[PDB]
Amino acid sequence: MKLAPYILELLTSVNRTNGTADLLVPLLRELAKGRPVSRTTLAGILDWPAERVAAVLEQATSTEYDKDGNIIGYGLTLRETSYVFEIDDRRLYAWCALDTLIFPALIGRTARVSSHCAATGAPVSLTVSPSEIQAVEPAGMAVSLVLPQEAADVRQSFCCHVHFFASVPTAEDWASKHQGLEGLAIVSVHEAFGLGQEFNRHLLQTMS
Ligand SMILES: [Br-]
Repeated sequence: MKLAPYILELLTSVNRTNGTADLLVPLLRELAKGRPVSRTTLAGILDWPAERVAAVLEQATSTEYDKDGNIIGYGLTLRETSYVFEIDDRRLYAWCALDTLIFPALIGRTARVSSHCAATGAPVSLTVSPSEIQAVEPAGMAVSLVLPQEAADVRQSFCCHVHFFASVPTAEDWASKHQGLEGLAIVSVHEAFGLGQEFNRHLLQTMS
């Protein structure tokens, strides 16, 4: 399918205020270590003052913190979701299914991703590396996408409706009982991975 509208809304969702895109990759890399991330650690990596880190995170109202005030979630999260994202010996999570396909290239690590089919509950798993996917179980795994025309922030709609499914037919049957739901589309996990690659290409071009 034509993916430009999906890429565009994802990119528009991240380039909110200066620095969000600039802080995103180092933050994802730190969260991938599986422990809460301090503002000061981020500040050191970016060579920013910590108050500037706080100012950019202040814009990202959906950022998750723990009881210590340290960062535990931004796309990749330490709090349990339906999308398990394992790096090394550390079990992390993601906010939506497409996130799990995007983050490996950004963090530069291979992840073992698992979930359950949103329509049937069947376990699904795959290995996602920066450049390819493998061990796609079951092989016909699908992903749902939405295109809220128009939300500035696609986070809420994707959290709600961007899942893994055991197959394209199962996903399309699920999608059929979402009559009227805006820009709802089903793709294979291969097509979704391609979307993420193209998103990542654009995102990374916008960094210095
Ligand atoms: Br288009």
